[PDB]
Amino acid sequence: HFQLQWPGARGAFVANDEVYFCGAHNNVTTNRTDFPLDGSGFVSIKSGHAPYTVGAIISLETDADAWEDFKNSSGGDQIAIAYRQVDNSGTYCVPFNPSSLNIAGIQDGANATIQVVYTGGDGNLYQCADVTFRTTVANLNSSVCTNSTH
Ligand SMILES: *[C@@H]1O[C@H](CO)[C@@H](O)[C@H](O)[C@H]1NC(C)=O
Ligand SMILES: *[C@@H]1O[C@H](CO)[C@@H](O)[C@H](O)[C@H]1NC(C)=O
Ligand SMILES: *[C@@H]1O[C@H](CO)[C@@H](O)[C@H](O)[C@H]1NC(C)=O
Ligand SMILES: *[C@@H]1O[C@H](CO)[C@@H](O)[C@H](O)[C@H]1NC(C)=O
Ligand SMILES: [Cu+2]
Repeated sequence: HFQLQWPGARGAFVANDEVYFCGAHNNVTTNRTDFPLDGSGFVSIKSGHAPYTVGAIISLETDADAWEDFKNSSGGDQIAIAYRQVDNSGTYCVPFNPSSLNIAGIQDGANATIQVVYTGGDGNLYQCADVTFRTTVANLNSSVCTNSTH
């Protein structure tokens, strides 16, 4: 199982609810995190076990409350973060530059939902972060952006 460190999840982490869409927080929230476009962006999670595979899909819908909001115009998932296998438990953090994606809608002031997709042997698990993309974000704390190793 995993928890978003940053940007923060829509709602409280409930382990048994991670099998549901957006961790059973299906409705979009208004308390969005500001997320920088200038390349200082990241996504940090915490996993209780390894190995696991993890990636992320994205919606540019303000009201992201269904799977279909995370599909592109050809009907596949809008992959914001490529799937990869992670071999260490604890913290795992990937740089994320929304600018790099091949999607109209990604600009300063734009709303999005990042849904992390995880499989570590105990289900297909999900958590969602509601963000607003900004040109820059000052005082963006990066301490949580480490990779634990053994
Ligand atoms: C947004 O507010 C909800 C409801 O109180 C809370 O559960 C969640 O942690 C908040 N999200 C962030 C990113 O602060
Ligand atoms: C972005 O989301 C906020 C809620 O936090 C909302 O007030 C605003 O209208 C949204 N932007 C658009 C263009 O829908
Ligand atoms: C939609 O996303 C899928 C990956 O899930 C990809 O095969 C397809 O090229 C994408 N469509 C685009 C980029 O318009
Ligand atoms: C964590 O590992 C991934 C590759 O698995 C890498 O992209 C990322 O930069 C690493 N994070 C840090 C903070 O080193
Ligand atoms: Cu688990």
